[PDB]
Amino acid sequence: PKKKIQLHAEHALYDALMILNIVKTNSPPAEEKLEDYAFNFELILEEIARLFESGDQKDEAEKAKRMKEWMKRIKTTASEDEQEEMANAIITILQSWIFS
Repeated sequence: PKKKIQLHAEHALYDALMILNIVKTNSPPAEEKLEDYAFNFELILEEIARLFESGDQKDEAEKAKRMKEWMKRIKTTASEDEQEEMANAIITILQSWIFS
């Protein structure tokens, strides 16, 4: 399922990057879209976790579950600094899945 995971990770990275751009900007309309990007991201990461679970990469599946919880923090409670830190952590992991 590596090819499937790579494709899901690319689309999840698109969501995460748009969210990071929203976090770093003060745009009244762009704050409404953050929840939509976040929910889409959570759906993708749940599927990535299952694909890892279907294989023998339990640690990677646990990473995917945590990233889903981080995005829940990003879209609800988190401060701008906390949002960016979690967004960057997410982006780093997705890049590792995409390029290796």
